[PDB]
Amino acid sequence: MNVLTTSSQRGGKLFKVTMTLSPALSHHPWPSLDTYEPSQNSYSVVVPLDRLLAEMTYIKNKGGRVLDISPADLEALGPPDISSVAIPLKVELWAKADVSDVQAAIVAAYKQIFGNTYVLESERLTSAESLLRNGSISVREFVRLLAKSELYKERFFFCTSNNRFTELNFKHFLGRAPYNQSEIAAHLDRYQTFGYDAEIDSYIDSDEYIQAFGENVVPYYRGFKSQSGQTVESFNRMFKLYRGDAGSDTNLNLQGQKRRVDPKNLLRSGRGI
Amino acid sequence: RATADGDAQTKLGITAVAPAQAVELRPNFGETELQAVIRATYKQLFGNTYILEADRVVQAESLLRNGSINVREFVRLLAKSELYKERFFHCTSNNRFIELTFKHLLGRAPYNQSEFVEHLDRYQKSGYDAEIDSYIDSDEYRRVFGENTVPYFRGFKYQTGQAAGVFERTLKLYGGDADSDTNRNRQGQLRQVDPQELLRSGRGIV
Ligand SMILES: *[C@H](C)[C@H]1/C(=C/c2[nH]c(/C=C3N=C(/C=C4\NC(=O)C(CC)=C4C)C(C)=C\3CCC(=O)O)c(CCC(=O)O)c2C)NC(=O)[C@@H]1C
Ligand SMILES: *[C@H](C)[C@H]1/C(=C/c2[nH]c(/C=C3N=C(/C=C4\NC(=O)C(CC)=C4C)C(C)=C\3CCC(=O)O)c(CCC(=O)O)c2C)NC(=O)[C@@H]1C
Ligand SMILES: *[C@H](C)[C@H]1/C(=C/c2[nH]c(/C=C3N=C(/C=C4\NC(=O)C(CC)=C4C)C(C)=C\3CCC(=O)O)c(CCC(=O)O)c2C)NC(=O)[C@@H]1C
Ligand SMILES: *[C@H](C)[C@H]1/C(=C/c2[nH]c(/C=C3N=C(/C=C4\NC(=O)C(CC)=C4C)C(C)=C\3CCC(=O)O)c(CCC(=O)O)c2C)NC(=O)[C@@H]1C
Ligand SMILES: *[C@H](C)[C@H]1/C(=C/c2[nH]c(/C=C3N=C(/C=C4\NC(=O)C(CC)=C4C)C(C)=C\3CCC(=O)O)c(CCC(=O)O)c2C)NC(=O)[C@@H]1C
Repeated sequence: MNVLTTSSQRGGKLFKVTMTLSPALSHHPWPSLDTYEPSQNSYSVVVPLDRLLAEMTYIKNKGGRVLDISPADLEALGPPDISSVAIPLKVELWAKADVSDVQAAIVAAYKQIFGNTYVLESERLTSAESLLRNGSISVREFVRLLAKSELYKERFFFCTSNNRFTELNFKHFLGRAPYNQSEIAAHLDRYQTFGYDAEIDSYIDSDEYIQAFGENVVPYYRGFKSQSGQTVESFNRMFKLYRGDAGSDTNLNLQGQKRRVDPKNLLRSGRGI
Repeated sequence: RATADGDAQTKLGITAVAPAQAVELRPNFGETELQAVIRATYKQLFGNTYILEADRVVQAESLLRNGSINVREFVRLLAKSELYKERFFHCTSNNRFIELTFKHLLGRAPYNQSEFVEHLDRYQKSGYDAEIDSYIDSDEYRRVFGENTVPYFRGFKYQTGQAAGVFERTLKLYGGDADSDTNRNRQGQLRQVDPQELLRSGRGIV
């Protein structure tokens, strides 16, 4: 929830704690068994640094358990601006492209395909670049080479779970976020039998690709602007998947590869199968 | 004998406080529930002393309206406030204040002499503020009226692990629905609980 002040009147960094409540921790003043109120199964309080230790211990000493703690400065921050992704920009590689224009497509392709993740000079792929610019490879084919590269597997696929790798793929190859568990499930199965290469192909192969940014257009963010057959929740998901500019997908951070889109949110938009 | 059921309470004047009603704020609140809770807190914390229109604290009430603080936090804000401190803290003695805060933040009176030791040393070591917190923070406050419930008198009803001779002690503190502890009465603010009856309940070393 929103926090209204970052700091306590006495100087002190407020932290927002979230817990699963327990009947002991708060109970209705009724007769009969003690129940907490249902709407507050996940309760949230903002505590100064000083009371934080004691508050957390009390929570834990009862049946409570702490879902997460987060500084109230980071919390109570703007939802990310969508200025740059509202209108993506879009890059076309013409045939008979200049030296420069090919460069600019390469950069754009790295940026989108790898998340703000930085790619070092040793990481970059001379061979696949070499193919673009003398012809022979499409933009769409280059993209398929990137998502086949180890660099791609090391970041997105070898650290995290397939369930996260899926949405992580949905973002890189299509602006969209995932819509409905069905999609996540299908990719998981395809991966088990066909294996990693087939899965990657199936995004680039799919009709959304080609119908949008078909060939020779570096893929750009479609989400954040209304798409056909796209549940509304998907639009909110996009805000979880995409945090700001100069926010990335990093294996490098502490517990680097987690799931932005809670599995219960997917189930909202469509549950079945 | 032919005493009524109520009789024993009505003779003492504890008829309203005995099984006191509990006011809870709920997840989404009507404009009236909010204003009930607010009235009940102010009446219980300040000891039915009269709070004018200027004395009220608007911000705390707003935060309580947004949902940004629970009732338990609202209680701490009131308790940690110029207005409270002026009535029950700066004019009295620490012995007098402890028994007041005990009554305000938990309807009982003080169970024994040790309760005065842990709360007086606490105050010298750390602030007033840390002391006040230790009350709301304590498990007994959390166990009853832990969150979203206004504190209510627990005195005058058997509570587990009660000491004997709360009942009488709280009767000294309560003294009727029109009584109110008041900084500003003749002969100032003085303890009602006599110190020899404390020792009457155990007194260990420290
Ligand atoms: C009974 C028909 C089925 C069932 C119920 C069941 N519920 C719990 C635990 C809780 N149920 C609730 C429900 C509410 N709390 C509220 O305040 C309200 C109204 C405002 C409701 C309806 C809550 C919050 C709890 C958890 C905490 C509590 O005790 O209040 C259980 C026990 C769960 C446990 O493992 O502790 C059960 C069994 N489940 C069944 O078996 C039936 C199908
Ligand atoms: C079998 C021992 C028990 C069982 C399994 C079960 N799982 C599902 C459905 C899914 N399982 C997953 C989990 C994963 N996500 C990942 O990334 C990985 C690899 C690290 C796994 C294992 C997912 C995503 C699904 C969703 C659908 C799918 O098939 O992918 C089911 C089907 C039920 C459902 O879809 O609602 C089942 C049965 N559950 C049991 O009953 C067994 C005890
Ligand atoms: C240097 C002054 C300090 C420092 C920096 C540092 N940064 C990273 C990693 C990242 N830094 C960023 C930064 C940005 N992303 C953006 O897009 C922008 C603006 C557009 C910025 C400024 C990002 C995205 C990352 C993550 C990806 C990456 O691999 O860099 C590190 C490395 C973190 C790691 O554990 O690998 C470091 C060291 N840290 C210091 O030591 C200096 C105080
Ligand atoms: C007015 C007709 C006359 C008057 C009255 C008067 N009362 C006070 C102060 C208090 N009056 C009460 C009484 C009540 N509390 C209750 O809940 C009830 C009904 C159940 C009553 C009647 C209390 C508790 C106080 C203290 C309030 C506080 O401490 O804030 C005063 C003010 C005296 C003072 O010094 O505070 C006065 C003037 N007195 C007159 O002169 C009028 C003839
Ligand atoms: C039963 C043998 C006899 C009897 C008992 C009786 N007690 C009450 C009311 C109360 N009893 C207590 C007593 C205690 N408080 C304590 O702290 C302890 C242990 C230290 C005890 C034993 C209290 C506080 C009450 C009042 C509050 C409450 O109800 O919990 C009654 C009811 C009288 C009333 O009007 O409340 C009775 C009947 N009386 C008999 O007739 C028996 C001989």
